[PDB]
Amino acid sequence: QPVVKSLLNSKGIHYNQGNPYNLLTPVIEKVKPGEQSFVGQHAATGCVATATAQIMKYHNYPNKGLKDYTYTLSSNNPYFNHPKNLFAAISTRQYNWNNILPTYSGRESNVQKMAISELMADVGISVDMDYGPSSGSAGSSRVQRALKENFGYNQSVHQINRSDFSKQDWEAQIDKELSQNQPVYYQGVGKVGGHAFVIDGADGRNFYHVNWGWGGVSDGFFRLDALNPSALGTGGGAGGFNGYQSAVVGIKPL
Ligand SMILES: N#CCNC(=O)OCc1ccccc1
Repeated sequence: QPVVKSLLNSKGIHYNQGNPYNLLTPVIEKVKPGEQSFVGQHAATGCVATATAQIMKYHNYPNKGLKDYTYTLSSNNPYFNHPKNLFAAISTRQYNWNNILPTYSGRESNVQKMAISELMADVGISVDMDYGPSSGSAGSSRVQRALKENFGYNQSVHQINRSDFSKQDWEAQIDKELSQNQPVYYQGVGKVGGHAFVIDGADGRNFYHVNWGWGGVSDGFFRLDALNPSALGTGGGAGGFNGYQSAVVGIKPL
């Protein structure tokens, strides 16, 4: 395994799911029965959107969006009145990557905050985000489609599933991406839920650098069969995103 220092860290890229990343997600409309109110707050961007947006920032691509996207929220979503349709005019977008900064500390201009919030909202919509205080998407299968069809990334973009490869061949594909300076979209499920994140480095001893999309919290080196960030888990136990794993590789503009 080649040594590759964190690609996202090298470019200062650290996104999150709350403010100021979520200033253009849908505003929560309803209180879920038995839950405290999030009414009037913007929905989380979604880990799938945050992971994808960080990779998009790494490439500062696209210059221009290719195709709009529209979808309808599930009617069992308790945070919105139904039916609820969402729309992103991605075909009209000219993303200014000067204004979409690598990270946000709060002191940025409203133009800079709106720039990342627009990208976040576009990406979330393109992957049919189930918006809420937390926001969920199917992930990989929608991400690979969105990157090519809506945002114009190269046809090299595709999903790979962990179950389709030996451990060696799986990690070899991740290694190849990193060797070509291409961060990898990655997701998995376990006993602390499902999550999407970015693989962007390797330390030569079969650990990979992970950017979890929580603004930096828990970022570090992990084995791909022990993707277990300590930021999660109440009670003091173990848990990680080690099942139903998939990735989106070949992410590049040209
Ligand atoms: N944020 C948040 C919610 N999580 C999420 O959307 O994860 C996507 C996901 C789908 C299928 C398998 C593993 C992760």
